Amino acid sequence: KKGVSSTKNGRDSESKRLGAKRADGQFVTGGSILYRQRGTKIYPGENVGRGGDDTLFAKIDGVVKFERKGRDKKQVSVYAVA
Amino acid sequence: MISKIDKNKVRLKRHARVRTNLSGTAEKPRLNVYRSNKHIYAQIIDDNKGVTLAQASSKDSDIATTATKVELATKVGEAIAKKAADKGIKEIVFDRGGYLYHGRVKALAEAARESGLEF
Amino acid sequence: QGIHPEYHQVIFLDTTTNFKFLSGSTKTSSEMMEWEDGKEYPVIRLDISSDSHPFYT
Amino acid sequence: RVNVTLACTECGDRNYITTKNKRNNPERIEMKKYCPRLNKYTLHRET
Amino acid sequence: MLLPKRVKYRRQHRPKTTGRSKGGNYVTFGEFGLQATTTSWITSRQIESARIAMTRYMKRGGKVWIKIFPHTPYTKKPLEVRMGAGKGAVEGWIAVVKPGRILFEVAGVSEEVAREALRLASHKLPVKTKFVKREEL
Amino acid sequence: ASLKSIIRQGKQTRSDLKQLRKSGKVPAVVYGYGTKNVSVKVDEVEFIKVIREVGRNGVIELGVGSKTIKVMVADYQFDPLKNQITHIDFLAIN
Amino acid sequence: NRLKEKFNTEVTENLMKKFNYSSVMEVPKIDKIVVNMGVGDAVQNSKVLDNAVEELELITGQKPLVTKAKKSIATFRLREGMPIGAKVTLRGERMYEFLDKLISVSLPRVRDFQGVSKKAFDGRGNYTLGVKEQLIFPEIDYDKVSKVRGMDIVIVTTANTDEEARELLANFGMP
RNA sequence: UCUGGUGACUAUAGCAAGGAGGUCACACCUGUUCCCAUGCCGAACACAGAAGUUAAGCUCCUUAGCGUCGAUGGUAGUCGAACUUACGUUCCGCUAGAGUAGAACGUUGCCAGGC
RNA sequence: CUGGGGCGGUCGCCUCCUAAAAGGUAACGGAGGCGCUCAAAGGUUCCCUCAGAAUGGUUGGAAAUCAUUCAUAGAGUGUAAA
RNA sequence: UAUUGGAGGUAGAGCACUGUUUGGACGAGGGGCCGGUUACCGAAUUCAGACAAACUCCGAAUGCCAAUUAAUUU
Repeated sequence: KKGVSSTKNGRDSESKRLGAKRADGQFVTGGSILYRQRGTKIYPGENVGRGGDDTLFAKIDGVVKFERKGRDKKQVSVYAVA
Repeated sequence: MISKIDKNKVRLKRHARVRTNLSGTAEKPRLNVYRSNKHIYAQIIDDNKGVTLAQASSKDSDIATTATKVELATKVGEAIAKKAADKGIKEIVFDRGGYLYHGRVKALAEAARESGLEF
Repeated sequence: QGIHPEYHQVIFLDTTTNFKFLSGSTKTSSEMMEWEDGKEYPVIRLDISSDSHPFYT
Repeated sequence: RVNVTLACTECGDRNYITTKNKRNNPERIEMKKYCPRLNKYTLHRET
Repeated sequence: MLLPKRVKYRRQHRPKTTGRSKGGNYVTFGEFGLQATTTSWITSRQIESARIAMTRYMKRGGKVWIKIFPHTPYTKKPLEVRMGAGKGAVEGWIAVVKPGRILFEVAGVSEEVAREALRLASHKLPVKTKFVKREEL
Repeated sequence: ASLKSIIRQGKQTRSDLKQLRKSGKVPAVVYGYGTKNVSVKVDEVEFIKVIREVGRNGVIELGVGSKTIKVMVADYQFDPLKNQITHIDFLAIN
Repeated sequence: NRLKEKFNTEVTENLMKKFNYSSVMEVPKIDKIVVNMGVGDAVQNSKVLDNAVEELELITGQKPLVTKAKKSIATFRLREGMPIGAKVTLRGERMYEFLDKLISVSLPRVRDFQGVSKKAFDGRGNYTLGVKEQLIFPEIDYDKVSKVRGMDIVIVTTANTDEEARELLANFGMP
């Protein structure tokens, strides 16, 4: 088994299950996380809030819709009619 | 060499930075203020539909007269309050435009609170 | 402004043209309390600004 | 940096805990906080 | 055309050698040129060597442009070692060629001389080649 | 400068496009002022003769149906290995 | 106010037809002057800041401001935010009386040749002159001072470029 | 469509260059007595005014020089299949990016006075 | 644990790539950090915009400070990286 | 599976950023010298080229999440 040859990079962290958590078109209850992120890949929109961890959660019950903000950003919305 | 500017562009940069939380709904509409070198305007607007529900200005002949500008603001505020009470608007969100709440904008605000608008 | 120091438009009444069109913190005794110029010190007493230039001597 | 326990100068209760540096603040850090016994904001001190 | 003066990361995943030339498929600087028809990794010692051959023949007459630069480093493990224990150290610098890539350009010299020079370069080189002229029309 | 061309149809698959090229025919399109986006194909050997006859730029008569279109080459595609022309773009001046 | 009177009787008069302008709002007007002391090596000193702090509040009539260093510089000890220099801004009548009190004191002490200044510019209309405390003080003698520096000054004008700063150098000065 | 507010839209919306203009609205302006204005400036900010002035900010019109938008067709890649061990081949879908034509010197709700 | 043991290295956390455009994913694979710090580097209210570059200059090691038009942030964000 | 709606940055491309690079313009700094000239050399600024797991102005195929909903199955 070789001998003394050793490497200084065998370390990593535990991945965080970030990304999307709900899709366009499903009924989310209020509080449902829609998109765990870092920084702002998606800003909150209508009836959506920003956690301390940049998490996005619905304010109220309703359907979820991802949309465009300006030329190159995205927000999120929730609408209650159900 | 330096270039002087009109004070409105800067005003409307700060405007966008305050309109960020202040948005008029039907229940709680937004009262804007547009101060000119000689006049002051005011509109009650629901931003959820983009409709002005009431308006008043120092040019409006009912209010136009000879005063100290702070004094006609005290009249623009009073008028906006009346027009809103007719439509049924009690609670409003005062948007100070991008003007420091002081002098004229203050005068107008105080005047609307002293006449009815609950803000 | 605010706590700004003193500076007054004094009459620099020099013997060379009496160029009393200056100002300063030279709040000295008004030896010449004139009215055409400031009733202040003629703190300028002798100079060549109005008398001897290297170009216009 | 050291841990700190803040106690109600009225009640006496050690109600809160936090952290201070013993060189930057070499004193009993004092701060108004809620004594849930007295239902109010009394001054709290490190001890 | 030997080595990159500095690279950020020096032990890089080896290059893909499957597909077609991303670019450099035309004579831009020269009059006659030389493109490849297979793919191989071309090392710095081979480029240097094909160059000396080409330019000895032209007898310092006309100009040359090398179109391939050895960017990728490659590693080789030390001799008689077992599997594992890290990645080896850099042994040379390479630049992948794939069918189509022009490897050498020439100008300011007659056509037959250029063809002979590029021929002599082709044999010091590990990839099948082809003689080409400045595309026009 | 009197080249002709034949019209191709919708949905020419990969196989159809690659077979044309084996029969010595190159595919092309025309556009610009005075016409619409018509997709045509021309015989390669012939096109080359016209280009060496007129050069890079030339107000060329182009045969489509019955109408001749004053047209010049906007720009073109080539296969460096297996020397063969691939797609010609044409703009009309008129 | 003194040169302001001159302006509205002579500069407005002469400059208005020296170059053709339609309105009188198209006319070059001096806006202000920044009087930054510049930089003296107060790394081991902190007293010379006050020599200059008291110089400027006496030279002009207003307390100066010590703009500390922006970036951290080697050679001299200027760490991020080292206090150095002092820049006063003259906007109102003071711009005028102080300007006047400059031409009316320049010749005795400047000891200049052809004209006081020449092509000392930045190319766009500003002076960038640096006087080693020569003409500056009638009010207070060289006798009560200790350090030597060059007060840096430029010209803030509605004018366009230094070519125009020359025609407004015909404002009593010496081009 | 004027003119000034105030939403809405991926700059097709913008930058520049040129040309106009003031319909009393806008500015620039003119001052510090006041509320106020600071650190470091009446600049700004606030305020009190209107003698001025279209000069600029602004608005309207021109122009694709720049930025932006951008197909058709072809190409690369690739899902599936059938060959096959080739730095592969074929068939069938999907189908870029770059580039080319071109688009484009914005539309636009509401409110108030205009006409 | 270990491409047989031994010797050398490693062991828990965070970041990145490998990772095949959800998530996840291994090797003694490729790179780095952590075992803290801040009574303001926290809360809130009101204000303000940057690095560099030349048209440059009292200094000018060049660029210290100061000036002026461009600066899409090329700067800053207590620290590793995203 | 058919039809909508969406998150994400791989293949491919590209050089707008971090870099890595080959030729050609163009003026200039320490410096060949007397601050110097000219060569250059360290870059500024361009035009044409290219390279990338830990580059991205871009960006598929397919996978994945879900639907007012259909059709076939279990």
